[PDB]
Amino acid sequence: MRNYNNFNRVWKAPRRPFEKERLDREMKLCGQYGLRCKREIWRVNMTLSKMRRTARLLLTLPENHPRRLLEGSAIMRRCHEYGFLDEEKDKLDYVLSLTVPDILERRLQTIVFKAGLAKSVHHARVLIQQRHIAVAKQIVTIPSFIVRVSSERHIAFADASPFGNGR
Amino acid sequence: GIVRSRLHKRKITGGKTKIHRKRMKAELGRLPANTRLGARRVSPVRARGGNFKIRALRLDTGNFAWASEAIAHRVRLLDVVYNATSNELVRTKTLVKNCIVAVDAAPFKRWYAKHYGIDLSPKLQREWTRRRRNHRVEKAIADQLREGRVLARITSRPGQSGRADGILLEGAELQFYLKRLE
Amino acid sequence: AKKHLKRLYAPKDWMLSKLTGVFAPRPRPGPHKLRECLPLLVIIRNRLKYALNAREGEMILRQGLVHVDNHPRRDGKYPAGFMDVVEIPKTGDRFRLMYDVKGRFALVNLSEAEAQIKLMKVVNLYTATGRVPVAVTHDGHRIRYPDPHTSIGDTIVYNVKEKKCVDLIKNRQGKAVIVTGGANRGRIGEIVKVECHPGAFNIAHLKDASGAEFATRAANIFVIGKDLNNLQVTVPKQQGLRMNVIQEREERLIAAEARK
Amino acid sequence: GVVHSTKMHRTIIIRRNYLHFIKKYQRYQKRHKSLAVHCSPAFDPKQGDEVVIGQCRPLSKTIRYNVLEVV
RNA sequence: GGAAGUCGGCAAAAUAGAUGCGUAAGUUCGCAAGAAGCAUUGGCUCUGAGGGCAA
RNA sequence: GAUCUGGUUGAUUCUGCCAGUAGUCAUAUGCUUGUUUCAAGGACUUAGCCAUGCAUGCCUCAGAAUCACUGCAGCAGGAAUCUGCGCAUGGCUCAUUAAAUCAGACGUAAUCUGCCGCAAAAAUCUUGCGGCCGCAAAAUUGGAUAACUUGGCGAAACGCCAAGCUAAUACAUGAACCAACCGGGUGUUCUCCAUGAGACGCCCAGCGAAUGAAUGACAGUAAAACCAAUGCCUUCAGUAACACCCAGCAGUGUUGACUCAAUUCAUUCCGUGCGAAAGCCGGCUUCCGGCGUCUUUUGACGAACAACUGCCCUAUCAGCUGGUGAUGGCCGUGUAGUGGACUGCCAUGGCGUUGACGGGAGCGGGGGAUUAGGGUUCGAUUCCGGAGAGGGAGCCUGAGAAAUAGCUACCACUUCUACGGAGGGCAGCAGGCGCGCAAAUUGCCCAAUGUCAAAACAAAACGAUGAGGCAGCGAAAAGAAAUAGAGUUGUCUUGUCAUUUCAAUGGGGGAUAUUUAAACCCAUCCAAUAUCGAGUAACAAUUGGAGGACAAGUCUGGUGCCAGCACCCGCGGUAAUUCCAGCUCCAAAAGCGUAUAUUAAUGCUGUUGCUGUUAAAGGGUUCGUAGUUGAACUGUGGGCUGUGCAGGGCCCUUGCAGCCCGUGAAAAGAAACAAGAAACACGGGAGUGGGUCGCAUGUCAUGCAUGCCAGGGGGCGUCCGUGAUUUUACUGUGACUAAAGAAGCGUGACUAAAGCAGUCAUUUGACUUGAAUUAGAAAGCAUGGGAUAACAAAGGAGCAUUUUUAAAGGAUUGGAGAUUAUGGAGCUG
RNA sequence: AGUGUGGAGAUCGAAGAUGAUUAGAAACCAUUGUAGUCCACACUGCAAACGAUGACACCCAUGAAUUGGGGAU
Ligand SMILES: [K+]
Ligand SMILES: [K+]
Ligand SMILES: [Mg+2]
Ligand SMILES: [Mg+2]
Ligand SMILES: [Mg+2]
Ligand SMILES: [Mg+2]
Ligand SMILES: [Mg+2]
Ligand SMILES: [Mg+2]
Ligand SMILES: [Mg+2]
Ligand SMILES: [Mg+2]
Ligand SMILES: [Mg+2]
Ligand SMILES: [Mg+2]
Ligand SMILES: [Mg+2]
Ligand SMILES: [Mg+2]
Ligand SMILES: [Mg+2]
Ligand SMILES: [Mg+2]
Ligand SMILES: [Mg+2]
Ligand SMILES: [Mg+2]
Ligand SMILES: [Mg+2]
Ligand SMILES: [Mg+2]
Ligand SMILES: [Mg+2]
Ligand SMILES: [Mg+2]
Ligand SMILES: [Mg+2]
Ligand SMILES: [Mg+2]
Ligand SMILES: [Mg+2]
Ligand SMILES: [Mg+2]
Ligand SMILES: [Mg+2]
Ligand SMILES: [Mg+2]
Ligand SMILES: [Mg+2]
Ligand SMILES: [Mg+2]
Ligand SMILES: [Mg+2]
Ligand SMILES: [Mg+2]
Ligand SMILES: [Mg+2]
Ligand SMILES: [Mg+2]
Ligand SMILES: [Mg+2]
Ligand SMILES: [Mg+2]
Ligand SMILES: [Mg+2]
Ligand SMILES: [Mg+2]
Ligand SMILES: [Mg+2]
Ligand SMILES: [Mg+2]
Ligand SMILES: [Mg+2]
Ligand SMILES: [Mg+2]
Ligand SMILES: [Mg+2]
Ligand SMILES: [Mg+2]
Ligand SMILES: [Mg+2]
Ligand code: NA
Ligand code: NA
Ligand code: NA
Ligand code: NA
Ligand code: NA
Repeated sequence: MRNYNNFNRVWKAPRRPFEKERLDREMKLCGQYGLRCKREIWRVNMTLSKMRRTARLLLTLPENHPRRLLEGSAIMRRCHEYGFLDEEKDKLDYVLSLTVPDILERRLQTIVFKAGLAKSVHHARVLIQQRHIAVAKQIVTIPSFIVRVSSERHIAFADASPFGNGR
Repeated sequence: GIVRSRLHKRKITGGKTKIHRKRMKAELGRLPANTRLGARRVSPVRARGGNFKIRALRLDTGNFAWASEAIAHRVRLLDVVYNATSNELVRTKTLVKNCIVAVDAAPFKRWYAKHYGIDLSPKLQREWTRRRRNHRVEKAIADQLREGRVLARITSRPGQSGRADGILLEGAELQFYLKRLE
Repeated sequence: AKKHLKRLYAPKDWMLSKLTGVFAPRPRPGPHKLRECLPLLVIIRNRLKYALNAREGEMILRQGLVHVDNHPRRDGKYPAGFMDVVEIPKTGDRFRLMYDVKGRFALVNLSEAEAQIKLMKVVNLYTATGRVPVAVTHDGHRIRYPDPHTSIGDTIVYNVKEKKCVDLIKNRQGKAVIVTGGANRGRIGEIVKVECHPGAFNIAHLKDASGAEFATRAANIFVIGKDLNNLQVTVPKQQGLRMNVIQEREERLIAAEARK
Repeated sequence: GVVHSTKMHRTIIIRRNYLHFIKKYQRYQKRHKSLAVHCSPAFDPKQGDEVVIGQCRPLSKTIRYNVLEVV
């Protein structure tokens, strides 16, 4: 009653519940990135769909439309900041080519694994959940934390963790 | 109670309005004064905003203007002789705006004498000569003044203001009402 | 009559959060319209932060510490809109209520002998009993003997301490105006032409410093000086110059990067 | 508006014909409104004449406009 | 009280003029119809409407 | 992500539905459930019925205290009661409702408006003292009534009498001089002139209201006479007016437009308006502050009314309205005000197949769901608008109510009683009973947000608030996220396996504490000298399935067309891939089934975008009225230079300057061109009549005033008068358009759903921090464009030269108004 | 086809009659026969009222024909 705090969904189910190729591809993504359920892949799917829909809407406009100049710049900035796109490519058309592993690569679980602090993505998951990982000295316990390119050099074991400077 | 709203009226299509609210105080009407001629009796009506309307039930004196001489006088009303709405109101002696009444004429005669020295100090005689130079009383007026009753038209609303004021009938309007009264 | 004001229904420029409470202080009748005002409680609590909540705001205001146009105002629901001078002598801060280029309320700091003057736009002229001409201003002031050249739409520069007229700024081509309503509120420009549409809203065609052209209804322009160079009032930082959105975003990004 | 009837004393009926757009079908509809207008004896409009009218205070149950000019 | 009387409402009671409003099934479309029903009419004192002859 | 698959045949290709599939802040129900964040929550059925309790009161320096009240030694608190304000807001619900309500956009010049802002105010014969007069002056006004006391009545009653006291800022009354300016009417009153002029006497002359009469401007003709009065020079040029004491104390309100603002004159309020509250409190007898209140006024907050475009289905609803108001007129009445709102009288109107009238379902929007697009659908419910308080209708008070935790009555129900009587209104909060498929605690609190109010906070001294907030219950829905990580030996490069080793961590238990109004949650920690805990990590994950659609067994037992399954196709009749079970496997997973709706799937409602020979579907044939739709045509602009894979001196691009930009006809004028043009004319037109330290006028004058580019011709601004006429639609711009919600910028609230915050500095502060931007039908407003169109008119024989001069005829200066005539400009021949 | 009023009434022929066939045969077949069938006037308004194909307008390949009107030899 008279409460105006917003909320929304972040994922959607596939239209076809049993496609063998989709099911196999998702099980592969789960095994290789160490996910708990298909909802994580579907969350990435919704994020990618929203970004791609924005890019299509922007590309339909003439190149010097002020909305294109503003929002294309913003979306390129975000993609470069989070490492979804390589900093070399800077056109609006490269967002359309983004794939699910491109976003999954920037998860804190995958990043911790690729940085050598963990023996596997499964080790990385439990390492993050147990407060042993800090990003710029801030303990991050969320494996789905999307790491900016600027924060990649500040990922170390937490000071309070027994693997850092803690008891 | 009495309402002034349009809800009870038929639509122009002839269909019936389906009312879905009770009647409001802000659209009320009140019972008419039906002011009659007689010794003064007025009843205040508290109106919207806290202001007071004066509802006159009986009146017998009015402030009546002689427009051509640009003056006015407080005079006794003698009879109401014509009403355009219905001659039932002439019969009931009802005072409403634009009804024709007969007012006492003697004050207008006395003012006529004081202002012109005519009955139908040297400096005042100088003034009397200064006037009358382009002045000619009407025959239709002066004839009425001699018999002591002038026809006048009520200009106020006795149901609203509590006053039966008016103006003396002159000219084509006086001829119009004189024709209708014979 | 409505005594309450829902927070969602309150004007957006008051910067009241939708989650902080159900209600907002309903402005009382007074000098300014409630859709075009900034209540004293809002000023003292949300804008100046001298009070942390409404109770402290009442403690501050009921003591008469806050002066509007040289008079102490003890009501947190006092309207206190455009061009008003607010003074709190105990802390020494003094300012004029203005519109910034984004159209929000701005508290432009004033010096003494600048706070003794306020500009008032004439909205009506009528004759009072005794054949006394009276000018009604946008602030609800009724000035009893204005300059005989005063017209509806002109500006009266007014000494609030002495309660006296000082000068008159007529509404003519080439004059400096500020927009007080609509999409262009807060922009400073020059009157280039005012087309008259009798029985309709007259449209004033304006031109800012950078040569950007814009228009608005004649009711929304406020003469503030003879030229954009010499204004009779101090104006907020941006000087009424609307900035490109792309340019604004880029400059903000670069400045933030420089800060880090 | 166009004058539609002159049967009343000092009052005329006018028609305002216009096209109403239906968004779904991207097409227009012919529609008309009818307004009772007070006509001063200063004008003598006939059926089919064009008139300029101006809004005034209520003059009767339906009349809200006055004939201002007859084309 | 109200058909319990009587073979049977027989007898009696009842309804009532004029005017306005209103009037079902059915129907050979003519009616049914005065269907059924509702209301009003006194006395006084006035007001309005409805004409003819002549210059 | 602009997507389909199973079922009709022996097989095939169709049509077509059925079934499948995904979503729903979309409800219910079943099974299941460790952690945390964010949230809906008796709308659907019964606008059904309700026990109990609480929901609206307010006092400080500043209205009234002799409590027989308290503390102190008169001061200070101060129960009660009177007085002033509020209780018309908020909260709840969605029953009614289709020229109603509502959205956007307009009006009120048709009106009312307490509280709030800024202002205004010179009416008024009062009081005390001697005998109506005299004197005098800081006005020392009068009767009541509460609380209280006494007697009490009554079963009771948010029921009552009667006598005593006594206050107010309650109520009533009432203030001369000080004290102005201005005007009108008048004396058989005096001077003074020849009918003027001046004094003096008295009758009035305030705000607001009523009637009447005037003002509330002018703005397309330039000049000289005469009579009368009056101004001037002297004994007719200049000149606002004004017959002195103010020689400029309004000759000038506003609008788009006013019978409005305001002013003058006359008459009237007054029997229902107008105090300096005859008020209160502070500083220093003296002044100077802060409040409080009457009347007038206008702008703010509102109220009420009107309606430009839009708004479901139904013709097995075709006519609707007009005794007795239907549509319009006239004079009234009533209202705050307009109005058939209403009386009387007149006239026949008004509406309708572009769907009236009637019937049905619905409160309307902001918005939600779904969506390539176009669409379909939902919207009781947080914001805005409307409406109601069991049903109906009346009403008082009040600025505002047709009020309901106000009154009055009736109808239903219904409570107490001593039987005399007296009461009630949860669609407020909580909670019952019923109804149902269907929806929480008779909890804590005013800390936050606000409202009211005589009110800052605090000091003997804490305003009320079920509005609101907080917690409880709560798998509606939404976000994040456990149920393990690394190994060793062998077994069988991996990978399963029996082990047998390490660490790690929450769930949980606690706390120096933190949070919170207090609690509870979240965070922080398991020493800082000094702080618990996993190995079947038993701290043990489920719900549906495994023939096809559709991911996953041709396993093993049981049953034997039974039991059962199966949304559809089908399975089961003794070797069941389908039932009942075990095992194993599959899908989603702290969730997962089922039912009913609804969106997509659906080009199976088709504008985009369907079908009609035989699958459903062209009327038997014509005629025909609204309706829809409807053929061409008024129209290639030209020269000059340079530049281009131009192409077979020309045309064609690109680009700069020329055109009277078809012919004609020339600094001016003529032809087209103009209404946004042209011809006139207005200082009351324009920041003085626009762009082009001395002199002069007069000087009884804040004349302390005014001029110091003349003049011509042009260009302009404002306002008025007279003259040809062009719209709509579309399209481009611009303006006007609540938040919440949708997009979107920025920002590591640990992430995210969110939110509009926060960030940075060796530290009393920067960032003169941020809180960008959009879209949001249709109608409405201004304006550019003229190709496609529409509306209107016409129907081509009612279709008709520019000037010059001349003769003939029939408003302005002049000293200003007046009067009175010449003299013209301006009309036909 | 059917209806009403007048007329007509040769043929054929719903109803009906009789004879066959047949398990039965209310049928098919045979012989008959009423109403009808035909006309005037007035109704009815239905057909596989069919091209199961609405009306108007434009473009559209080839050969032999056919009905009416024109033109040339
Ligand atoms: K209420
Ligand atoms: K709660
Ligand atoms: Mg019997
Ligand atoms: Mg018997
Ligand atoms: Mg009998
Ligand atoms: Mg019948
Ligand atoms: Mg009968
Ligand atoms: Mg009868
Ligand atoms: Mg088959
Ligand atoms: Mg077969
Ligand atoms: Mg509810
Ligand atoms: Mg209910
Ligand atoms: Mg006190
Ligand atoms: Mg309310
Ligand atoms: Mg509720
Ligand atoms: Mg006024
Ligand atoms: Mg009417
Ligand atoms: Mg309903
Ligand atoms: Mg709703
Ligand atoms: Mg509401
Ligand atoms: Mg109500
Ligand atoms: Mg109820
Ligand atoms: Mg009530
Ligand atoms: Mg209640
Ligand atoms: Mg008793
Ligand atoms: Mg009741
Ligand atoms: Mg309740
Ligand atoms: Mg309810
Ligand atoms: Mg409740
Ligand atoms: Mg439930
Ligand atoms: Mg509540
Ligand atoms: Mg078996
Ligand atoms: Mg078996
Ligand atoms: Mg089988
Ligand atoms: Mg089809
Ligand atoms: Mg067909
Ligand atoms: Mg077919
Ligand atoms: Mg067929
Ligand atoms: Mg037919
Ligand atoms: Mg035809
Ligand atoms: Mg036949
Ligand atoms: Mg025959
Ligand atoms: Mg035969
Ligand atoms: Mg056979
Ligand atoms: Mg035979
Ligand atoms: Na006074
Ligand atoms: Na009237
Ligand atoms: Na099985
Ligand atoms: Na089963
Ligand atoms: Na056929």
